Amino acid sequence: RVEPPTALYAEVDPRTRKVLYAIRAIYGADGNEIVSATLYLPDTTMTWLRAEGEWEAPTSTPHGLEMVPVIPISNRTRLSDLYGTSEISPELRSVTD
Amino acid sequence: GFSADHSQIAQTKDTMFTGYLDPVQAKDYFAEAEKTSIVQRVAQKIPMG
Amino acid sequence: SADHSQIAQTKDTMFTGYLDPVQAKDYFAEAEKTSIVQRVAQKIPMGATGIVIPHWTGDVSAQWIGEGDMKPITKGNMTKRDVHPAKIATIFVASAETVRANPANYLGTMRTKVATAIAMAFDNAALHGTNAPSAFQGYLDQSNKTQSISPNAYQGLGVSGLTKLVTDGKKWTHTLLDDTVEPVLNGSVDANGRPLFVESTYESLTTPFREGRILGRPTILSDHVAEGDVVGYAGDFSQIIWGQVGGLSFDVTDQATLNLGSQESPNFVSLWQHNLVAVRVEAEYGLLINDVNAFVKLTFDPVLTTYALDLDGASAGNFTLSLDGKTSANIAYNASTATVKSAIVAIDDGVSADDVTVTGSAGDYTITVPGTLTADFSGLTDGEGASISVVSVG
Repeated sequence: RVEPPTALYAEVDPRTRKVLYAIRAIYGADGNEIVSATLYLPDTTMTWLRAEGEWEAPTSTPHGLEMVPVIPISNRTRLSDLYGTSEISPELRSVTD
Repeated sequence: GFSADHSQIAQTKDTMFTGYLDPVQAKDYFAEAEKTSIVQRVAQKIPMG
Repeated sequence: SADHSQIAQTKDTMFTGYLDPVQAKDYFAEAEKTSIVQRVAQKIPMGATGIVIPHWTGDVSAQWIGEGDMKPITKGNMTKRDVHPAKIATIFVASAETVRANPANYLGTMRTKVATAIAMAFDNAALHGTNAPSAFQGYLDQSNKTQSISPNAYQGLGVSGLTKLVTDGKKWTHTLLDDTVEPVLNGSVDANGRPLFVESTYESLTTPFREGRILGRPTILSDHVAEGDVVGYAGDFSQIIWGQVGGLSFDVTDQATLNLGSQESPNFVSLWQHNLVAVRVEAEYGLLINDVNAFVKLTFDPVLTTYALDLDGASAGNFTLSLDGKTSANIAYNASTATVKSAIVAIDDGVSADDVTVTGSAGDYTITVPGTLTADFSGLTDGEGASISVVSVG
């Protein structure tokens, strides 16, 4: 499944371009409280519920991969564009306004 | 016993060995568990900006 | 922001004509001064904690014994010293317009110039006391031995000078010479007026100035060893250790704030609010000369040596002096400057009251003498920091 950057975030090792670890944060229907969170590590993935104002004990699952099961799609203007720039370019923003 | 510097005998208490015979550091076996808020348990959290 | 600033840079007068096609390189550029101490001395693995050097000290012993005469008991002994790295630093700062233009590659120039200055600040804190940090142990100017080289360098180094090392049981392993020394090597001649250190047609440089050996010891040159009376050194350069905690480090920003005055007289400026850009520089060094006595200072002509002598406020017992290894009488803990002067001039080697000078007060003396002066405090009975050392002044 694909997830947007408004719900999943991932750290990158700038030495190797490998994803280090990543978090999925489900805001509730209110769009302001995180009602569950999931952490992807290289060895395993684990998840907390956040009903009743504080984290429940995490459920967990291993996956045995050498690497975290998250892959970044990115827009990439250049080789220098290490994290990928928005396609709504600053000149197009300027002529829209 | 003998003086902590005795001329005839080499002892672990002698000032001569003070660089080597240190006590080893260990886990704090008495470490207190962290507190937590009680209000955030009993009060319903309301989503807010 | 100000303009023509005494600390910052703002398209200052330095950069007049920076864009002009008629500007060439500095055809008269002078090569960068390296440290020499970091080239002659043993580099040691070092870290932010500092390091401990252990050393043995015990006079372990055995005795001859007859059959059945029951054997003696003995014990060894050993000791600890430690060295902590000191830290050296600077900042330089420029307008973003200067950083954009980079006139005459000023930024690149400035990085390499401050790198030489940090190396020379270490070097000049080791060969001499100059602004030295508290955590360094010793500097070579303390060494209490001198030698004139000028009339004939061979008699100077290999005979007269080398005597002063071996008499104290110190080795001679290297010699270090300033560029200004060269005329004395060229002028070192036999009685027929032919030079010693060069082959018969006098085509080539004298062998020490090829970095060749003198009497089996290697010779090291430098552009910048000489200061005050002193043109170079000889000694056991195996007695020096030094070390460094990571690379010469540059960090850069425009976000931060600088004080342009002292901590007690602050004059803060935001880098951001004026659009200035600043560079931080740091390095972190340790040094230890294991025995300051194991060197000889080299001078052109002969010179007097000056000593500071302090008795740690001891109010009882008698100390004694020794000059070039010949002992004085014993001297009281509160003797006058005149009483110390006459007790020095009484030494049987031929010292005299026109050469010897003494100044100060009871328990706190400066002495000037034409030799290696030393003192024994073991006959004092009321203090233990009692000490003597060489001192040098402008």
